[PDB]
Amino acid sequence: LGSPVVVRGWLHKQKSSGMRLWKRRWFVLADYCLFYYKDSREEAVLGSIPLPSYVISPVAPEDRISRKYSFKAVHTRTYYFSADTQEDMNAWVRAMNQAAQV
Repeated sequence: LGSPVVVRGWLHKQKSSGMRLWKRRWFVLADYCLFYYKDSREEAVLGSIPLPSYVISPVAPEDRISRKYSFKAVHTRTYYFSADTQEDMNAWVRAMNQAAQV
C-alpha cells in the first residue's frame, strides 16, 4: 500500500445518490489517504479518499442520519460513515483528523 497502516476496519459508507443507502466496505488509512476494499482480505482497492482539507466529526441532527455511531468528512463533497461501536467511531474520527493534517 506504499505506507504503514494507521488503522483498518469495517465502516458503512452512505451513497451520495437520492435514496442514500449504506454499503459496508473495509477501510485502511495509510499516510493521508483512506482506501477501501470489498472485505478484510484487502485484495483490490475499490477507491481512495485523500483526507487533506477534510475535517471529520460526529453527525449533527440536521444530517438526518438514523444509524448509530455515524460521522462525516466535509471539504474545506461530503462522506458519511457509520462504525459498529462508539469506541471504533471515536478512533476513526481522531485517526482521520490526524491524517488530514499531512
